[PDB]
Amino acid sequence: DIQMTQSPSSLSASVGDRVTITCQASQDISNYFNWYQQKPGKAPKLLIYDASNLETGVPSRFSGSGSGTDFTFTISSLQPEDIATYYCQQYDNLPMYTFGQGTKLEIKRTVAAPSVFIFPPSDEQLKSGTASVVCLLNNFYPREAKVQWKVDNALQSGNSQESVTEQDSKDSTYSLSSTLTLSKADYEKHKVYACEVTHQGLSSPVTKSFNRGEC
Amino acid sequence: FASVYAWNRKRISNCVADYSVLYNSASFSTFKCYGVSPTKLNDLCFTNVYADSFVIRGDEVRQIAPGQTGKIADYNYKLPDDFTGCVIAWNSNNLDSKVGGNYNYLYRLFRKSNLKPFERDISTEIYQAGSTPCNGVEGFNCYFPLQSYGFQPTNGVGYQPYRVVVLSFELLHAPATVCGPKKSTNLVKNKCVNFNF
Amino acid sequence: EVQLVESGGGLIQPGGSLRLSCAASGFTVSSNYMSWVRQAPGKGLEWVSVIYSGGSTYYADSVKGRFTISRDNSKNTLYLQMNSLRAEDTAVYYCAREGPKSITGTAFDIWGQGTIVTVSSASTKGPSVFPLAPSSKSTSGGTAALGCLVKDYFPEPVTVSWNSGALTSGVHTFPAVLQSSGLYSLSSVVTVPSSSLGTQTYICNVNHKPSNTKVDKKVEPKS
Amino acid sequence: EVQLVESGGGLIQPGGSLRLSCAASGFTVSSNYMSWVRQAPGKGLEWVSVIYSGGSTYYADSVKGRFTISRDNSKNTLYLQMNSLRAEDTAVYYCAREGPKSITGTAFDIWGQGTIVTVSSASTKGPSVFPLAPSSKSTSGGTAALGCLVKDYFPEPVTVSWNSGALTSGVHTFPAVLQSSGLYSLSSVVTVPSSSLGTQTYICNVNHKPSNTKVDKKVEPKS
Repeated sequence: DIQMTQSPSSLSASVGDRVTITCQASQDISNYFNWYQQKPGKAPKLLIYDASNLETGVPSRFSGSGSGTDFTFTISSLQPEDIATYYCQQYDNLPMYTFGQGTKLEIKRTVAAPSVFIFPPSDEQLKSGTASVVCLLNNFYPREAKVQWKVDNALQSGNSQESVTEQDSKDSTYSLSSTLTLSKADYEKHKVYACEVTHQGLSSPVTKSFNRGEC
Repeated sequence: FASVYAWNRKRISNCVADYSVLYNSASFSTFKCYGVSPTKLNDLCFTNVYADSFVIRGDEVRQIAPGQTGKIADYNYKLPDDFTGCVIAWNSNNLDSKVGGNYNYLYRLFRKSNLKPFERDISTEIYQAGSTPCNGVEGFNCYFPLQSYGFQPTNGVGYQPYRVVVLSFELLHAPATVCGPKKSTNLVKNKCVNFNF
Repeated sequence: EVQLVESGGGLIQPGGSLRLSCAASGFTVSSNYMSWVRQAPGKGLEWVSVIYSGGSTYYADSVKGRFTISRDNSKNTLYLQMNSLRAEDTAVYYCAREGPKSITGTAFDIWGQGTIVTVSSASTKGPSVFPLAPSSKSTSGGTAALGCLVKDYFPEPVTVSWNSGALTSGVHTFPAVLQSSGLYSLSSVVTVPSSSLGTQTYICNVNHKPSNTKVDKKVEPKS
Repeated sequence: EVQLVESGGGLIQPGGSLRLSCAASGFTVSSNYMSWVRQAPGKGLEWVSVIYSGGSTYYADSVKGRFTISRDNSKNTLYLQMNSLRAEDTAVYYCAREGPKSITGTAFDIWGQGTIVTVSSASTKGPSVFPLAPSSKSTSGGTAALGCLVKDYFPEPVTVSWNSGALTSGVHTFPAVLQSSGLYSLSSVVTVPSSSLGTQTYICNVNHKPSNTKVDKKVEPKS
């Protein structure tokens, strides 16, 4: 068989630059090689095929080359309208179509601090017998943010979960949601719920907090 | 040689066929015999031998066999399910592949229905995939039906051109025809001998 | 003007026999090279199967002997007859047409936006929804954020919209999280000018497609 | 250090093909005499089947021709391949190892705590829960009783615990009752010092295993 390895996985793209992902293979092929682009969420599209010959709808960027073992995909820069995943396909007379892994891309936007917001549990949920305490971090470049929950000033470990959004196609920021989960019983045992966010755009960490049971 | 979508067809006839010069030539990368094992060919007689010739990729030689599927055996060249002859194939990278790509070797990649065995189709009508009629012009779901191997000398094996010859021995209902040589010894004299003339 | 929608997905136990219905528009599926391609969550793509337009079938050799392809040439539907799972086939399944775009070479040129198939049993369950109110702890200057928390559901594909799909500014649904209980949970939040805390309509429309749950919840500032 | 758990049960219509998975630990099931024993509700025990450790099979002659035993010697699971019911096989099904404990004589010496199998169709349904509050009509001197009423469910095996399994004093779940509607119902009650009416936590944890229902209900004195 033939397996193709894509070396540079999810590099960093700066606006106004160039980028060259690179893939090679086993025993050599010739122009039976298509590059695909899958956006974060959608279906993949084809934009190269054969080796070059851009696709009707792709802009003046996105050039490709190489024809015997090594193939190089090149962009005149890193348009914020990217941050997708780029695969490589080969095929053979016999049924088969080995997709190579793929990369990502990314961007290097200016330092933006998050808007922080803490949400207490809704009265409906406390009936059910459980308390979710959500803390939101809105728009922000460096994703290396820290969310420290504190309950009555005790740092809380092991009852939270986070998730983060894909880098935004408009302003190239991230957004993060951390959920702290408690029982109704344990919730009703403490007063101050706090969420302390650390981030490069903050000179010192920001804490948003509420006091259980204060309209 | 001849294309894969319009193979040739030579009808070998009354002659003295010596399949040993073939069988032992060691220049063939593939020599499979189906109806009859190879060493017993130079000891049998049929009515007609047909020889079909064409050129395919390297890894498409496994579809020239009774009961296969794929773009070649589906609609380029189909072998019946009780084949009798033998299939011979050898690599020909230096003759058929040329720098810049040899775009003279085509194959058919779209057809309405798979071929009957030993059936041949050299038409060039615009295929119609979707329901929309085509009216002889290309477009979405209206495709030209022939593609071309672009052979190039720096291709990995399994993409280099192989030449194939399919011998098919048939036996209609005539009185006889081609058979293998008749090895003969020396005639002795003046001794009680057991002879066959 | 050429998108194929596949009907299927839903959960299932290891050993099921679910089959998927890829229905196409704009071209005949009895004259093209239709093919199936899946990809696991957080993994690379992988070919599954293809059918030629004369009847032949091929399989990806890891899923051979357990999968079947068929088509309806009078209904323009492409069938992936799947059975006898092994509970690693949890993936998103795409359809693709395989069409030439050169004098030499062919390609996948139109796709079908994918459908989720999951397996593990653990039955299914509907989501529980709470509104996360806009608050001064979320308010900062000109804007304030409010959202909806939809939690505790198994059947992975779930959607929450804002005002029947009206607000597209600031609306951001975060990736669902898988708890130790085995059920998913997520929260979708949107920012809106702080002058507009309660003023306009902000109703999250929760739809659960494997089940048939549809609930609209209004988010208002804290009492 | 030798208990085998059987996966199966659940309801079913007359004519089904449910099979049960008795998975063992601590010994090979390809070298022992594993056997199946059932017993009807409110009846005596009855032997079902056995397999010898060379491949032979035997059946109880009332269930012969419809039952099958098999084992996985690389997974240590024992299979009761059952099919084509007759709706008298509603019973609790036990596994047992048949091992000698003498110079002459053999015995069943380790068991598997049983799994319920029911049949009649009538589909299934989830329980409806109410809290029965502690009251002065239930209060007498030093103690007062409170509980949880879990009613209207078909799939017989249902459980209610108190405070995630914390309280074991006074907790008494009464046998479920079968109504004319065809659905079961039960109520579990626990007594607790009358000084402690609302003071501590008393939450009944209702779990329905054939379905996937899990609800915690708090019981508090009457308003």
